[PDB]
Amino acid sequence: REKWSSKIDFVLSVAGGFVGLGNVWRFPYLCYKNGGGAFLIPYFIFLFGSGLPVFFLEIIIGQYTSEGGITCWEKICPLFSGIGYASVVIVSLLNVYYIVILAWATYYLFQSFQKELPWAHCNHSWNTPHCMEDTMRKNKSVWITISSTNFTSPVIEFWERNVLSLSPGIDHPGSLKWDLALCLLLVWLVCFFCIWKGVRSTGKVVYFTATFPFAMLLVLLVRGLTLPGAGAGIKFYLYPDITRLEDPQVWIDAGTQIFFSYAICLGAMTSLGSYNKYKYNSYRDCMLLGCLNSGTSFVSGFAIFSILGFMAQEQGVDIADVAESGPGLAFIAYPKAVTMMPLPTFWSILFFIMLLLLGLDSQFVEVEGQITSLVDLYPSFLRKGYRREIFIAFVCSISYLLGLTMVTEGGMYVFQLFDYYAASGVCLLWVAFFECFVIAWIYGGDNLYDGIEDMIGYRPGPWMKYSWAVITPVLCVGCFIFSLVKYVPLTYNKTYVYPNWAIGLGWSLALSSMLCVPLVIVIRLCQ
Ligand SMILES: CC(C)CCC[C@@H](C)[C@H]1CC[C@H]2[C@@H]3CC=C4C[C@@H](OC(=O)CCC(=O)O)CC[C@]4(C)[C@H]3CC[C@]12C
Ligand SMILES: CC(C)CCC[C@@H](C)[C@H]1CC[C@H]2[C@@H]3CC=C4C[C@@H](OC(=O)CCC(=O)O)CC[C@]4(C)[C@H]3CC[C@]12C
Ligand SMILES: CC(C)CCC[C@@H](C)[C@H]1CC[C@H]2[C@@H]3CC=C4C[C@@H](OC(=O)CCC(=O)O)CC[C@]4(C)[C@H]3CC[C@]12C
Ligand SMILES: *[C@@H]1O[C@H](CO)[C@@H](O)[C@H](O)[C@H]1NC(C)=O
Ligand SMILES: *[C@@H]1O[C@H](CO)[C@@H](O)[C@H](O)[C@H]1NC(C)=O
Ligand SMILES: *[C@@H]1O[C@H](CO)[C@@H](O)[C@H](O)[C@H]1NC(C)=O
Ligand SMILES: N=C(N)NCCS(=O)(=O)O
Ligand SMILES: [Cl-]
Ligand code: NA
Ligand code: NA
Repeated sequence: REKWSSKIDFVLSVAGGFVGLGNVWRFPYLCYKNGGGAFLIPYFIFLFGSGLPVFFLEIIIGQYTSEGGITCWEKICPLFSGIGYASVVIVSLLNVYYIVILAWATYYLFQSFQKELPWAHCNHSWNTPHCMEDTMRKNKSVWITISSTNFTSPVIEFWERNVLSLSPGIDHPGSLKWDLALCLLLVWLVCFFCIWKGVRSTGKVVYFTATFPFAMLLVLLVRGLTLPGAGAGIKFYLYPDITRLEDPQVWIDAGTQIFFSYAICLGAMTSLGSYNKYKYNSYRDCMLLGCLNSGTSFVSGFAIFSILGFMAQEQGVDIADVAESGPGLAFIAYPKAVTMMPLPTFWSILFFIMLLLLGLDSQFVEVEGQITSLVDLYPSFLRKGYRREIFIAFVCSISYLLGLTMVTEGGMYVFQLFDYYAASGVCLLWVAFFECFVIAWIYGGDNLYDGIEDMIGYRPGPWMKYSWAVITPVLCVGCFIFSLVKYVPLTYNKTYVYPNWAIGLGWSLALSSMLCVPLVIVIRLCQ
């Protein structure tokens, strides 16, 4: 019922909504898991094919219908309202597992206040006799003679035991960790208190909050590019291997990284664009913001892969045999980088503060989008007041209780299963394909273009029309069929095999989001 007070608020909110952990943490290890470069080819293809057109489509639908995640599809096609519900389920699961990264970040922040960084060396109560210094790991006298593969690094050991304490498998949950639960509770309390008061933006602090992360990223890039072995990392990151293009995995994990980074199919963008003025030019902004996001991801990829190549040269092993083919890549690369900056504790605190800022503002945007998408369903009941406040309290408490399962001794396997099935992969393809299909073949590209021209002042080019019509559905169907034809089970890191019931649980997680689309159709057609 309210609009933006000024047009800078919309730009700042959208800039803080889709820039964060998906550009600095998830993109690097997805690039690292595959060859690199062979991941970039489908990335840019998917970018210019679907990433920008669907984002602009969501913004235009929000601006043209003046509604949220679910109700927007009611003014387009009532039969396909299940896309909103699927988006809400996806964003709920994402909210559940996405704050554990912030919990690890605040655990590192609290551990950073010591005079000496704990992960710099290994002289501790949780170190194997196999540990050796990263500087001393590559030595022709003591390491290359024997036990080359048995050795491990202090950073990896810290991440595996002190923070994670890995159990032998998912079948052995172990005991609960109380400090991580406390950190999770603290982050959830901060998130709840920032919505109690409805604090949004500032007067003379936004130009600090939105510019400090970029300055920190610039310092990180300058540090990384000046380290030995950065050229090998850049070559690994850029030059593609044509053989890997025949594996469905790279094609399916390159087209979903973009859908994750641009916050597509979550219901957040169709609500962010709702408060805009009717006669406002959003094309230029959608283009500039997409350019900013993709450039940030590409530059951060340079920054992380430089130090990755440096570490691989330092340990004297293969590029693919360092760090982790999983969610722990950032928490191994970045701390190793800040270990060598002057005054390491200060830069460590600054880096974890900016990481928390990037994660939190996104968390705020996604929680706000979920709450809006919910309250447009029931305005009278979820009227502003105490009811809406206890609603947020209940949602936060339930999400904390569910996320407790990832802080046990076997929570890492649950976390990897969630990352791979919950709010990524095939469900994103499902919802994106249905969105593009319903908007291009049921509603009409020309019919939309008339609305844009009425709202923007001129007729746009036919690029997005032909994108929505053919380019995105073809890719979405091809990737899905190609993955089904050649099936490969998920493996955590590289040497681990999941039990069959765990894979069944993951497929149930994905199908919980998928089946919203056909069940709503059969329910509506029943009566
Ligand atoms: C799957 C979980 C872990 C995450 C997502 C939960 C919510 C997005 C879902 C769960 C149950 C759903 C509710 C199940 C039943 C109904 C009744 C339904 O009412 C009717 O069928 C009557 C007509 C109408 O009220 O529109 C309205 C939607 C609603 C509130 C649903 C709204 C969306 C809810 C809360
Ligand atoms: C992924 C899970 C573990 C965390 C997030 C779950 C929530 C997004 C879901 C779980 C159950 C849902 C609730 C289930 C039932 C209802 C009743 C219904 O509200 C009413 O219509 C109230 C009765 C009326 O006055 O009509 C729809 C909203 C609500 C509160 C739902 C809101 C969304 C909730 C809290
Ligand atoms: C871990 C998983 C397997 C738990 C179970 C998940 C499903 C059983 C839930 C999750 C979301 C639910 C859906 C959320 C929203 C709706 C819309 C609701 O339709 C309406 O509110 C309007 C219908 C009409 O107006 O005709 C019908 C129930 C349905 C499909 C729900 C059916 C049950 C679903 C698929
Ligand atoms: C660190 O290593 C020394 C050996 O020089 C050992 O005596 C000491 O107990 C270690 N510190 C621990 C295990 O906390
Ligand atoms: C390699 O090991 C030998 C003996 O253990 C030691 O003298 C030498 O200093 C080590 N190399 C480096 C670079 O420290
Ligand atoms: C080291 O790893 C190898 C296999 O990679 C294993 O056979 C061996 O037992 C391990 N330990 C030692 C001391 O070699
Ligand atoms: N939208 C999702 N799924 N995650 C946030 C995107 S980012 O801010 O981490 O780039
Ligand atoms: Cl990205
Ligand atoms: Na952000
Ligand atoms: Na992003």
